[PDB]
Amino acid sequence: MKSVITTVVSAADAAGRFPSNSDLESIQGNIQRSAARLEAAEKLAGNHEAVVKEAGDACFAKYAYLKNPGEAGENQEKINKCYRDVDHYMRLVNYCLVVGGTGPLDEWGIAGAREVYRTLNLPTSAYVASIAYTRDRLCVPRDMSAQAGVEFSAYLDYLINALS
Amino acid sequence: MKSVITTVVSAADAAGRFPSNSDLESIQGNIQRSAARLEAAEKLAGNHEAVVKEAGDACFAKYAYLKNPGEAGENQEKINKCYRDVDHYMRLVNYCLVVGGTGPLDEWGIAGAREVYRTLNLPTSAYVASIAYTRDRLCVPRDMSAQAGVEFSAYLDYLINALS
Amino acid sequence: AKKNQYMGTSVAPEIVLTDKGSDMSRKVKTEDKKVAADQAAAMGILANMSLYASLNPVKRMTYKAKEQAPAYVKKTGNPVEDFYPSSWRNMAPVIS
Amino acid sequence: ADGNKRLDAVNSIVSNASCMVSDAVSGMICENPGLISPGGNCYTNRRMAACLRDGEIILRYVSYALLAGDASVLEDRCLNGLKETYIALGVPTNSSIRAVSIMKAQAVAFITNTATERKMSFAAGDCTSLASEVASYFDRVGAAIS
Amino acid sequence: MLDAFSRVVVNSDAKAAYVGGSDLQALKSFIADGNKRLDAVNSIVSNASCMVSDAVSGMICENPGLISPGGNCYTNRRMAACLRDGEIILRYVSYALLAGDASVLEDRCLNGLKETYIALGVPTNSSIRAVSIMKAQAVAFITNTATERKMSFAAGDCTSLASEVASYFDRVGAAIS
Amino acid sequence: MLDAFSRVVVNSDAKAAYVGGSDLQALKSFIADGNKRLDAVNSIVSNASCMVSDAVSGMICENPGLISPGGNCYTNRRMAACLRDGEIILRYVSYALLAGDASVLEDRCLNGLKETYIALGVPTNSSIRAVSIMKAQAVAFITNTATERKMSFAAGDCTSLASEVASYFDRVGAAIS
Amino acid sequence: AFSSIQNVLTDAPLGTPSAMGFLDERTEKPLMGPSEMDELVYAVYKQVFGNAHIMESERAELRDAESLFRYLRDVREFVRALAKSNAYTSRFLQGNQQYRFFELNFKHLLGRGPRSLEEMASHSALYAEGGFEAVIDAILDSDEYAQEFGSTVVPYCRFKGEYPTNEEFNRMLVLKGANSTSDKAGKGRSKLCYSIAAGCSQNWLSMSKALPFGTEKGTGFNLISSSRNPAARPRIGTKIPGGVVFSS
Amino acid sequence: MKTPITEAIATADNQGRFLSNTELQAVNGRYQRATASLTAAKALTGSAQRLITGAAQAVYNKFPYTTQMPGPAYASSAIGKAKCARDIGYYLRMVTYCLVVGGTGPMDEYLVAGLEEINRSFDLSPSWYIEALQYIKNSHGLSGQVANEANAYIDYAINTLS
Ligand SMILES: *C(=C)C1=C(C)[C@@H](Cc2[nH]c(/C=C3N=C(/C=C4\NC(=O)[C@H](C)[C@H]4CC)C(C)=C\3CCC(=O)O)c(CCC(=O)O)c2C)NC1=O
Ligand SMILES: C=CC1=C(C)[C@@H](Cc2[nH]c(/C=C3N=C(/C=C4\NC(=O)[C@H](C)[C@H]4CC)C(C)=C\3CCC(=O)O)c(CCC(=O)O)c2C)NC1=O
Ligand SMILES: C=CC1=C(C)[C@@H](Cc2[nH]c(/C=C3N=C(/C=C4\NC(=O)[C@H](C)[C@H]4CC)C(C)=C\3CCC(=O)O)c(CCC(=O)O)c2C)NC1=O
Ligand SMILES: C=CC1=C(C)[C@@H](Cc2[nH]c(/C=C3N=C(/C=C4\NC(=O)[C@H](C)[C@H]4CC)C(C)=C\3CCC(=O)O)c(CCC(=O)O)c2C)NC1=O
Ligand SMILES: C=CC1=C(C)[C@@H](Cc2[nH]c(/C=C3N=C(/C=C4\NC(=O)[C@H](C)[C@H]4CC)C(C)=C\3CCC(=O)O)c(CCC(=O)O)c2C)NC1=O
Ligand SMILES: C=CC1=C(C)[C@@H](Cc2[nH]c(/C=C3N=C(/C=C4\NC(=O)[C@H](C)[C@H]4CC)C(C)=C\3CCC(=O)O)c(CCC(=O)O)c2C)NC1=O
Ligand SMILES: C=CC1=C(C)[C@@H](Cc2[nH]c(/C=C3N=C(/C=C4\NC(=O)[C@H](C)[C@H]4CC)C(C)=C\3CCC(=O)O)c(CCC(=O)O)c2C)NC1=O
Ligand SMILES: C=CC1=C(C)[C@@H](Cc2[nH]c(/C=C3N=C(/C=C4\NC(=O)[C@H](C)[C@H]4CC)C(C)=C\3CCC(=O)O)c(CCC(=O)O)c2C)NC1=O
Ligand SMILES: C=CC1=C(C)[C@@H](Cc2[nH]c(/C=C3N=C(/C=C4\NC(=O)[C@H](C)[C@H]4CC)C(C)=C\3CCC(=O)O)c(CCC(=O)O)c2C)NC1=O
Ligand SMILES: C=CC1=C(C)[C@@H](Cc2[nH]c(/C=C3N=C(/C=C4\NC(=O)[C@H](C)[C@H]4CC)C(C)=C\3CCC(=O)O)c(CCC(=O)O)c2C)NC1=O
Ligand SMILES: C=CC1=C(C)[C@@H](Cc2[nH]c(/C=C3N=C(/C=C4\NC(=O)[C@H](C)[C@H]4CC)C(C)=C\3CCC(=O)O)c(CCC(=O)O)c2C)NC1=O
Ligand SMILES: C=CC1=C(C)[C@@H](Cc2[nH]c(/C=C3N=C(/C=C4\NC(=O)[C@H](C)[C@H]4CC)C(C)=C\3CCC(=O)O)c(CCC(=O)O)c2C)NC1=O
Ligand SMILES: C=CC1=C(C)[C@@H](Cc2[nH]c(/C=C3N=C(/C=C4\NC(=O)[C@H](C)[C@H]4CC)C(C)=C\3CCC(=O)O)c(CCC(=O)O)c2C)NC1=O
Ligand SMILES: CCC1=C(C)/C(=C/C2=NC(=C\c3[nH]c(/C=C4\NC(=O)[C@H](C)[C@H]4CC)c(C)c3CCC(=O)O)/C(CCC(=O)O)=C2C)NC1=O
Repeated sequence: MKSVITTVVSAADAAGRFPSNSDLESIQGNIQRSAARLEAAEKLAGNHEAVVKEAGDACFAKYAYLKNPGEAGENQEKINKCYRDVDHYMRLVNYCLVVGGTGPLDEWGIAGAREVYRTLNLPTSAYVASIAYTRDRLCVPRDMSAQAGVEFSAYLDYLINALS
Repeated sequence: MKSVITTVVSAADAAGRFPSNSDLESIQGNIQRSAARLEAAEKLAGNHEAVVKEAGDACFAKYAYLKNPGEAGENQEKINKCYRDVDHYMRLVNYCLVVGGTGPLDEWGIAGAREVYRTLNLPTSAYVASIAYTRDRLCVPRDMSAQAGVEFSAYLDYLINALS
Repeated sequence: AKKNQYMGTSVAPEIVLTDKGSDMSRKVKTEDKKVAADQAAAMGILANMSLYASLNPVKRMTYKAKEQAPAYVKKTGNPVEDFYPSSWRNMAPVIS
Repeated sequence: ADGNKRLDAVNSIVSNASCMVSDAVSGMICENPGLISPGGNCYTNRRMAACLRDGEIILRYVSYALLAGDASVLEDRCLNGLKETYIALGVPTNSSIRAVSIMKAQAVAFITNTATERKMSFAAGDCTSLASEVASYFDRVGAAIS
Repeated sequence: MLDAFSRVVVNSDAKAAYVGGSDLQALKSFIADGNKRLDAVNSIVSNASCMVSDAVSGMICENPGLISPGGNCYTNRRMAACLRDGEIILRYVSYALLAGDASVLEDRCLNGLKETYIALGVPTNSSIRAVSIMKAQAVAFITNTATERKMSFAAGDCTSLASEVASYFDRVGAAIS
Repeated sequence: MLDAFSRVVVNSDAKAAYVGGSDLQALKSFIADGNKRLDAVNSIVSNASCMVSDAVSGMICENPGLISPGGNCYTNRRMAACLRDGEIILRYVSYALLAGDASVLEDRCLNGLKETYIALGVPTNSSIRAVSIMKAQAVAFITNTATERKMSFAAGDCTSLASEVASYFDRVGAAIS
Repeated sequence: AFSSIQNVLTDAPLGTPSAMGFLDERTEKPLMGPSEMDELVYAVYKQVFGNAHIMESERAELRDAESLFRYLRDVREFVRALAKSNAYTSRFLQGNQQYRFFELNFKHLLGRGPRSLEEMASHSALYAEGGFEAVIDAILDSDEYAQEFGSTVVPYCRFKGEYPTNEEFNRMLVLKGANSTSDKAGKGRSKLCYSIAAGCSQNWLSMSKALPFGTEKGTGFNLISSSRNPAARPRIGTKIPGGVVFSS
Repeated sequence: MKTPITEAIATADNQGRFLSNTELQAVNGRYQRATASLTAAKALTGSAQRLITGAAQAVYNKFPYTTQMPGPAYASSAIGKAKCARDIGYYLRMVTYCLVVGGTGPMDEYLVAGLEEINRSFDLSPSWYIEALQYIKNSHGLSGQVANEANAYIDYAINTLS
């Protein structure tokens, strides 16, 4: 998993040397920013079904053509799996808010996603539009704190730039 | 007329229901406290020509300028008018002590007092000085029982707060 | 380009006036001087204001103070040193 | 112009300055005792001495500015960026403004010789112009931080 | 909304439990000081205007930047509004003190107030100071500890009520923080 | 590879003396301004794909001879390679902005890029237009003057970072000029 | 004023036949008969209360306001009788924020949204000076009420097309939800609390949720955020034979 | 690029010396001449599309055969009129660049370097552009040193065309 600890022990293992002062200095900042990212992750965990419901209809509101026959959103089985995949992506974002890095995103949602979405005829723009809608409906005081909103929108922009 | 009965029956009218025991309970509250409340009724009624002058002359002493030319008290019968105009407020506190609420005062002396006291250039500070004079001129043991003095003062400082 | 040169220096002007009723005695002098911080004099005002705040009952509710967690000291099982250590034992307040 | 009123006004302040400072900070504690609570930033021994030193430095500069008859040295030396330094350290600015107003009340009590704890011997006259001037000077340091 | 008697009723309804004699310790003691609470509420509402006028002036006293141009309390129009809001906070804490429950504060008055102040650009710290001054005044009047304003009471301790109203002001202070 | 801290080390190692006192003002101001620097690199990193695509589309829509048959961005292979070249450069400028020194931009991106584009036949001057469009996007994203998207920042002044990233971008444009 | 969606994507408004019978020589109005009056009252309840799911124990208290209504056909006095009842105050005022009650009045009795901060201030001053009944009397006896609905129709959310300000349209759609949307979702905490005092606008999705059927709702959303940037100073240029001129 | 700045630098670099007071005075002349030239640039920017259309109309009125004779060099068709307006806009843009820059640096680089090659091959007479520039000089509606500075860059182009 790409995180703060793993990068520096992997670098020290590649160099074959003991943990120096720079490695521990990198963990002090993890201690600092965990006060914001953990209470971002907790607020995402406590209210996730509202956000997954709210961002799911923005996809079909922007792209109403998916419900036509021949498309990828015809019957209820496709829309249910659409909501399930959006919930999967929100869960991976909650995981990356906890681990401190983009590890769980890069390995459980991003790597290999392009071949699946091209093969199974899933348009990536509508997998993107839900994440884009989720980012714009955020108020730091109203939804979370100020640094928690920065920490949340950074992972949202990472997922958006990965799928686009 | 803001009274203890008029509150509850108006509430029942708005809700469109019969008087319940929660309503009757308030009139029971009246049943206890009228005796204390109406003991001050004589005290204001039979002693009122003495409080007015003790109040009006205190008003005119605290603000001596008001007798100057161009002010409110520039001739004689305007001073007599002033004394009448505090007599009215004493009458109204007696009425309110009888009804149980601030019904008579806030619709006969308070309602619209603003227009008359500004356009006729009558300083409200002079009214509140005379009223606050009688508020502490009272001695509880000699004048009344203990609880009549509380409620008389509670009605007096009502209009003190309303004017100021 | 914008920093006050003497903001971190604690240098303030000392003014001394001499007047003894005669014109030949009157003299004013002003010299800059570093203002020092008295370690001892702050302790008395701190102790007295803490005692005053401890005795005031209405500041006790309008200003609810915060708990301070104690320093780490190892427990030894026996309660005579756990609850009444030698750093505290038999201390008790005189009221005069 | 006249100095015999001015030098008396400065001498009525620079004599009893330490009592003014120690009374001002103790009154500031006397309103809110959170600063001497563990967690307040006047709680430790090193901090309240620094607060005493800052109060005396402010009194030093305003007493010099009353002597000079202007406030240019006051805003060059002391108030040149004090508020953001108190922010960067972390200082409750309202309480320091309160202590400044306490010192302002004590100064105008001492100038008019209407102090009801101690009496100076003076000549006969009115020093209220100097009282308003030192009130304005205290308002300078009260507004320069916020 | 709720009061002290409707507190325990909804608490016991969550258990489907009757309100038995064990739970009436609290309410019957609540009725014991009933005259005390009434003796306290008119003492507070009897000085309502002076408390607010003192509170905003005290606010301004150590924050002179609010008068300054661009201050949130610069023109009289703004002052008039900020002087209202003293009446509204004080009225709602008086309601809560009377009912013995703060179930009317954060639904009726404090619900959404922080966001309203954030949108309007109202400074929070100065408002918290204004609330604090009012709080200090509240306890001064309940305990008959005001320097002037001698009010006749019955002898006893109203300290419990003082702590109650302090806790109510606390909520207001923490709601907009 | 040197950052802002290592630059004073190499400057004072030519001196052969310990560094303290005089040389510490820039480092303490670099530390005291570090939150704005992280706050700016985050704002550039969050909008990378839109920046690269908008810069290459602007370079094409100003000069339509690139998608002309026989142009340098004609086929899909050349267009994908230009998008990659585009932001490969954005990645290294982001590295140099994070480090506070452009030494990483010299060593791994610009060392020999001049004649690499010559051997490829890449028009070296439309690349300058794409670099300038990316620079104009970067300064607006740092100073929150972006018209298409507004971000959340603490209030203050950070035009020093905007002039530093503009100072990196014209260097990255002049190395291939 | 064209209402591109008032009477073609939405049904016609409901109410009394006409005001000429109010001139009253032998009767006050043509006896709409009791079966076209119970649906009128059903319509009013769905409006002034806004789908509050009122039981008949709670409709046993509105008997007196109803019984005068079928006898004397003014609609405006019917809603004046309803909004002063305990059924109205318990539902929107008892446990709500202040501007929440004020904004719900614009939805219920005026069918539009508050256009500015000063309107809310005026309502606040008017409430403070002696009661909430003054608020309802100001709204009901208003000019705006006369030249929108009058004494004949139920007050409904009319799409005017020619709004005095655009935020009025946004805030009309946010208070009015979809069908099967009521007014006790949030426990107080009005939806326009922030946006009125600040001046920004509302969520695009929640406005689009309240649009009628067949109005290409929600589409046309660029994938970057929606609220515009005030700070931005973009350079827009024109086309001239010699070059491009920028006007500043 | 011929500015008063760059020629002072070129004269200092030719001796290989530092900037003397000669160069500083030459730069100071640019600085207290610039206030009227920037006003001239603003004013010529504001009146641009009116002046271009009027200049094209004045060329068509003076030489009516350009709208009648068939051939690619003439403005008989629509693309010819579009290219004529484009050329007049080019001339006005160079004049404004020389105004804001402070010398005949831009138009020496962009317009007159290799100009008659084009007029000889494309067969476009320079008297047409002279007639357009005379209209622009007569109809810009300026006053004082603003007019003296705009006209002085107009007749430089006229002198190079002749
Ligand atoms: C600015 C520097 C400044 C002020 C302005 C002024 C405001 C202020 N006043 C207090 C203290 C009290 N206020 C009281 C209120 C009243 N006294 C009365 O007699 C009437 C009924 C009423 C209004 C006029 C009282 C009684 C006090 C004494 C303390 C108390 O609570 O009883 C404060 C301090 C706030 C606090 O902590 O209580 C302030 C800011 N004082 C100023 O310093
Ligand atoms: C742990 C990480 C993890 C994920 C991120 C998801 C990723 C993911 N999503 C889908 C699958 C899908 N994603 C969509 C979604 C959409 N298609 C549309 O018409 C709209 C564009 C959009 C609605 C939002 C649909 C319809 C499928 C099912 C495709 C299909 O079975 O035909 C599949 C195929 C298997 C399946 O779900 O049946 C996978 C692996 N799953 C994971 O396990
Ligand atoms: C039922 C309630 C009730 C009232 C309270 C009075 C209120 C009242 N007082 C005055 C009228 C007056 N009132 C005063 C009184 C005073 N002048 C001052 O400066 C002091 C404030 C105060 C001294 C006691 C004076 C001096 C006048 C005469 C001024 C005038 O009439 O223009 C008038 C004008 C008409 C008149 O009476 O001549 C009215 C309506 N009337 C009512 O019906
Ligand atoms: C209905 C309301 C009502 C009042 C408020 C008082 C007000 C009042 N006080 C006095 C008159 C008096 N009142 C007192 C009483 C006191 N003086 C003090 O110094 C103590 C504070 C206080 C103890 C109770 C005394 C000693 C006199 C005679 C001297 C005087 O005029 O004050 C008089 C003259 C007639 C009388 O003696 O009653 C009146 C009207 N009387 C009333 O009828
Ligand atoms: C070198 C040191 C030095 C000083 C400390 C002062 C001291 C001083 N002041 C005055 C003289 C005076 N001092 C004052 C001042 C005051 N009188 C009051 O009633 C106010 C309380 C107070 C103002 C703050 C006044 C009003 C005079 C008389 C007018 C004057 O000479 O200025 C005099 C001349 C006569 C006298 O002795 O009183 C002297 C020596 N002058 C000096 O030269
Ligand atoms: C030239 C002008 C000049 C000044 C005005 C002061 C201003 C000042 N004060 C402090 C530093 C300080 N200042 C205070 C003072 C206070 N904190 C409080 O809570 C009270 C409100 C107030 C005292 C009444 C304290 C407590 C510190 C120490 C902060 C710390 O703990 O680090 C510092 C940092 C360096 C130092 O510690 O000295 C400076 C520059 N010093 C100067 O050189
Ligand atoms: C526990 C809470 C607590 C407080 C609130 C303060 C109390 C206090 N006393 C004074 C008030 C004062 N403080 C002084 C200062 C002094 N008097 C002298 O004679 C000495 C030379 C010098 C140090 C003792 C003076 C002269 C006054 C005005 C008294 C007067 O008018 O004579 C002030 C400023 C003005 C005022 O508010 O009254 C304050 C805040 N002290 C406390 O302990
Ligand atoms: C039911 C509870 C309830 C409240 C608490 C108030 C809260 C409140 N205050 C204001 C509106 C305001 N409120 C303030 C108040 C203050 N500004 C300050 O700097 C001080 C901290 C504070 C005074 C102490 C000011 C100054 C304005 C108006 C400012 C302006 O826009 O000019 C508004 C906008 C209303 C409108 O005008 O449309 C509201 C809802 N209203 C309520 O209904
Ligand atoms: C309708 C309006 C209404 C009221 C205003 C109160 C008035 C009131 N207060 C108390 C009674 C009391 N009031 C107090 C209060 C105090 N005593 C003190 O010395 C403290 C300063 C203060 C604390 C707040 C106390 C201690 C009692 C007696 C204990 C008790 O009755 O519970 C009593 C009962 C005994 C008595 O008559 O005094 C009454 C009727 N009741 C009401 O029905
Ligand atoms: C630890 C990881 C980390 C981040 C994710 C970012 C997030 C971040 N930004 C700032 C804080 C800030 N960021 C900026 C920068 C700007 N503000 C603007 O208005 C401009 C648009 C832009 C510069 C051009 C400013 C001015 C501050 C205020 C504090 C300061 O000046 O340093 C702060 C410190 C204050 C706070 O907590 O809010 C943090 C943590 N910075 C970090 O250190
Ligand atoms: C570490 C730093 C680093 C870089 C900067 C790039 C530099 C770079 N670019 C290209 C290769 C290229 N770069 C471009 C880019 C452009 N051509 C244009 O016309 C536009 C101006 C511009 C896009 C904006 C194109 C089109 C090619 C491919 C040329 C070809 O296929 O013949 C190649 C040859 C290898 C290849 O990609 O096939 C290299 C080394 N690569 C790196 O490793
Ligand atoms: C004919 C082809 C053609 C284009 C493709 C666009 C391309 C384009 N965009 C911008 C200019 C910009 N481009 C962006 C980038 C973005 N803005 C956003 O809202 C998104 C988040 C992000 C990806 C689109 C920003 C942030 C600015 C400047 C400020 C702003 O617009 O807010 C500029 C001006 C650059 C400069 O000043 O030199 C150009 C040419 N314009 C064109 O004329
Ligand atoms: C506040 C006081 C108050 C009242 C007393 C009633 C009075 C009243 N009754 C009716 C309306 C009626 N009232 C009656 C009542 C009766 N017919 C009889 O023969 C019996 C004598 C009597 C029953 C005992 C009937 C039968 C109708 C309706 C008849 C119909 O039109 O079908 C209406 C018309 C209201 C409407 O339907 O629009 C009104 C106002 N309403 C009130 O608001
Ligand atoms: C850097 C500044 C600049 C100048 C000065 C310039 C002139 C210029 N004018 C041209 C053509 C032209 N110019 C004109 C203009 C006119 N002919 C008329 O009959 C009218 C009287 C007159 C308009 C006022 C026309 C009609 C052509 C097309 C001639 C052709 O294509 O053969 C061409 C040939 C290339 C082309 O077809 O566009 C050049 C280079 N180009 C430049 O880039």
